[PDB]
Amino acid sequence: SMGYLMALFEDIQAVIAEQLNVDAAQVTPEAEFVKDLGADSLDVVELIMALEEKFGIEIPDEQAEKIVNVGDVVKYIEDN
Amino acid sequence: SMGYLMALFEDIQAVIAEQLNVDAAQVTPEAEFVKDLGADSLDVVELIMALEEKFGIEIPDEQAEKIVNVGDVVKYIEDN
Amino acid sequence: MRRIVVTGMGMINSLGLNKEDSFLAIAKGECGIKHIESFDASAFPVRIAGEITDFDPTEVMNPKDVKKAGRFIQLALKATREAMKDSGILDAHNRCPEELANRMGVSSGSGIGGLGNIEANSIFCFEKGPRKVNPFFITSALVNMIGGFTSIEFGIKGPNLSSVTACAAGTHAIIEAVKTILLNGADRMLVVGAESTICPVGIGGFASIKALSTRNDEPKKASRPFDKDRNGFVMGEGAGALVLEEYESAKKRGAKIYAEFAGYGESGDANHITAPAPEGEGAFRAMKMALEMAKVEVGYVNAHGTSTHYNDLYESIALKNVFGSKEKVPPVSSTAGQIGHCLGAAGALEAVISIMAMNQGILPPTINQETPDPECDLDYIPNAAREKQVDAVMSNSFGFGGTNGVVIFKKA
Amino acid sequence: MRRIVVTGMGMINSLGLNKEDSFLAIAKGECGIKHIESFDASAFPVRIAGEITDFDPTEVMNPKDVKKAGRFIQLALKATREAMKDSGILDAHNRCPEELANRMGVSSGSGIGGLGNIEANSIFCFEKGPRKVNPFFITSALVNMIGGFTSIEFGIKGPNLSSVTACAAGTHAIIEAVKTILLNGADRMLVVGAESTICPVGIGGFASIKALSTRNDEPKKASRPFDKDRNGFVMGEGAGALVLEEYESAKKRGAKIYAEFAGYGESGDANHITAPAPEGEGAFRAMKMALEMAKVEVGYVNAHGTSTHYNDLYESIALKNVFGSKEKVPPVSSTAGQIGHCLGAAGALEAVISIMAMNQGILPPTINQETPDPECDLDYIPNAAREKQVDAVMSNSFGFGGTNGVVIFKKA
Ligand SMILES: *P(=O)(O)OCC(C)(C)[C@H](O)C(=O)NCCC(=O)NCCS
Ligand SMILES: *P(=O)(O)OCC(C)(C)[C@H](O)C(=O)NCCC(=O)NCCS
Repeated sequence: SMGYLMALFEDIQAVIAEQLNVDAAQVTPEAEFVKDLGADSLDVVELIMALEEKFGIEIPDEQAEKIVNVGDVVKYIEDN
Repeated sequence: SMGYLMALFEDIQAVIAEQLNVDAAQVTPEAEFVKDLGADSLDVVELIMALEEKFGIEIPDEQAEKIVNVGDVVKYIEDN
Repeated sequence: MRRIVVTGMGMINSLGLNKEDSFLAIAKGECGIKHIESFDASAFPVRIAGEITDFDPTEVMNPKDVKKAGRFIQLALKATREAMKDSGILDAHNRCPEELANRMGVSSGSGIGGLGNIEANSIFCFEKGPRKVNPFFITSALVNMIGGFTSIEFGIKGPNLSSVTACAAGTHAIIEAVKTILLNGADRMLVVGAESTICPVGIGGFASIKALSTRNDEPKKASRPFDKDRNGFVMGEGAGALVLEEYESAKKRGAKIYAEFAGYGESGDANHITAPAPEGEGAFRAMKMALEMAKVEVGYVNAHGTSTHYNDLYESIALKNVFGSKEKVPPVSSTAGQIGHCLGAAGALEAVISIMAMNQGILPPTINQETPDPECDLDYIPNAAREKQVDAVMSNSFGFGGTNGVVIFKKA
Repeated sequence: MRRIVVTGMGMINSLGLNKEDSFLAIAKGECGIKHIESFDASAFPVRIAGEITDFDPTEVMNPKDVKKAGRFIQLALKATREAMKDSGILDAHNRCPEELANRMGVSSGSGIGGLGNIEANSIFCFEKGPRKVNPFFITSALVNMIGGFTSIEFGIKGPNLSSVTACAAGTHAIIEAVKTILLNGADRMLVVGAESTICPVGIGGFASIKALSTRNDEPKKASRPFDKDRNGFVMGEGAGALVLEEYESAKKRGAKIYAEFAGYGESGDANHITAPAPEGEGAFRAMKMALEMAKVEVGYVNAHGTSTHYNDLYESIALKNVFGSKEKVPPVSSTAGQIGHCLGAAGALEAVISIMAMNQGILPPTINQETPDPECDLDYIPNAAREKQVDAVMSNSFGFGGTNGVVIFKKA
């Protein structure tokens, strides 16, 4: 439900927060990994791996290419 | 049985020959590894391990330490 | 300072077991990339590599000692034996003369050495305990065992040095040997870069960072330096070897002289752990310091050119910047299309290739040039070798950690 | 030729997090060897090691980056930060000044670097396939990533070089730095040796060749260089770091001067892959070459002295032969009893230790001397530190592959 969606978003915020070493404050749906979260090629792909571990997922390589803001990842995990 | 013992001797001879690129000619009970077979500190400890691996056994370190000739090694394995 | 010449050469790679066969195939634009078959890569995202399929270790080693050497050391023994024999230095027993032995050393290069051996023994230990760790593990795996095994095989007792600067290790190995001879620490040095890491964790390591081409459906078009459709490097295996010798001592011996060492440059980016500095700034400085030290006209550049996006782009920018303009860049080719990028061995292989190109007036092409990249606008000798005599050659190598090495050899 | 001074030092090992705390404990004859607890060693024939239990990686790098660096690199980033600050060279941002950055490089050393990381990702790949290989695997494990992370951390852009000559790597990293300054490739060089291999495949590898002491009940008596009851080395982890500067540069900027570099020697045995040359023949040549080059009276020798039968004996033989007789050998000690043998890092740790001994007139002892070995009949400064002034110190390192390196520093 809406509560389930909130729980999923908070879990995503936790992972994106620990990996990039940033507060859950800055990881908002409109936050860009490279511009707004201080990440790089190696950090994004490693964040994506960690999610495919925290949320049983196996994002295929083509979907990971189109990932600009945390919102992309959250909506993909939603469609799960 | 005597046949079983002879088969074990054949297997041990083959192993010592391969691990030390030596023909079955020199692998005699009185053949010492360093003088007669051309081994070294590393080759010997490696021979003893593939013995434990091929014969699914486990030579304790004390008996392995006293090993000087093929005859001694085979007699130890038989006593097993 | 002291004068340094090349008096013997050897190389093995996915297009040949010696430098003659290999260079011929490379100059003809042949490609040694194939499907992986040294392990089961069927579930891998990258399934292609520059594997050497005709190599028999028992031809270079007593069959009993093949088990003591990682595959990279076996390839190093193949290449160094060829170069040593080529040098005429060896006596009737194929060893260095005892009165020359203390002043001949060995400079070895590799990125990681025996990775497949570390992987295998890691797994033995995890699955069945430390009693399943093979006793020949450590000495089969260490990078410096290239110099260990070779110094023992040839009886060379001079400085025994190893370079582990990633994909620049082969070139840095040349430079450390040059420095050693310049400072009077040796009169001769055997140089060898060697690498063999076509194994599950090695391929997995590089695919995990998205650095490898994924054209598994077309292995011989996957490696395409400077092409617009490049999409990552292809891992190759091999070894290159050179004998370096102080000039007076070489002429006294009656040595053959392939080339003369002219200059080198080394720098670090201090930027990123895998990506190059903006505008290839560290590459620029290393090339500038080599060119200023050589004081010659370079007529051919064997580029690092691994077929990733970043290197090909920033290497081209740095080349332009160092020679002044696109027109002032000498002919440039990367031979990584032909044999893959061979990591720690690439610089040694590519110094042999560069020198042979000089010797025979044949500049090998960059192959698989099908779509010009606007950002990659140099003369890459596309697709077919160019018959052109040159009087000096430059070879570039860059590695993770932003470490750069450049060498120039001149005609002699 | 050009003159070179040490202007900054740092070190971290099983007896201290800084050079001050570490040397004091070493000169007091304390012992950092403990029972392995980094991994479950309960099933292992060897359950002791020189572990650092007080080290926090988040003090030298921000928490996000800790996962990008092998433990040996975390240790290197601590030791170099100490040395770089100690040197007074950093600007207001803790970075090398920009106008000096191109001319200051880094020379790093390790025997194998991130072994635990190779081991872990090898197992990941073998249990879950290649997609479970972490992206940060490769750059966390390569030996040259010491110079990679350190050069980015301090913004030094000079030659970025890495030695991987097994247990002599830390001494060769010093020498390659010297060579680079002597040839005017740099005016300053950060030097760092770093090793951290206390992991299952690391301990099992050295156990399976019977190299390690199995005195598990007594970790503080296990490591006993030159003693008659020595039965193998004890693996230690740590890093040592030096800043080298051309002499006039250091004066002009008002540098602290710990020592001046005096001489070095490098050789290979070309005898055996693990065993030393008979009579320490290769060690003898490296030691003679360093003494002939330093031309100073050495008052103290820090021996390799790993607590093995061959090293201690063949190193003792070589020392007599080079100084002529056992009576002419200066006071010798190995500090491997105190902190274990730290493999590739040892050469760097033992150069810091040796210079501090000189600085303070305090020669640290070889601990655990209980039973004289009649064949090891030198003055090993047994058990208690000796107050003695020396004007020059010499440090020895030897590695698998028969590779030898020796350095001599002299009083400023
Ligand atoms: P990120 O934008 O840093 O991307 C990660 C990759 C793996 C693409 C990395 O930057 C990269 O390509 N590194 C090496 C570039 C190259 O070709 N270097 C030559 C040494 S292998
Ligand atoms: P062999 O008696 O050579 O047995 C192999 C062993 C493991 C004993 C090996 O040779 C050895 O321990 N050598 C001692 C040499 C040494 O300690 N070198 C310093 C590098 S750790």
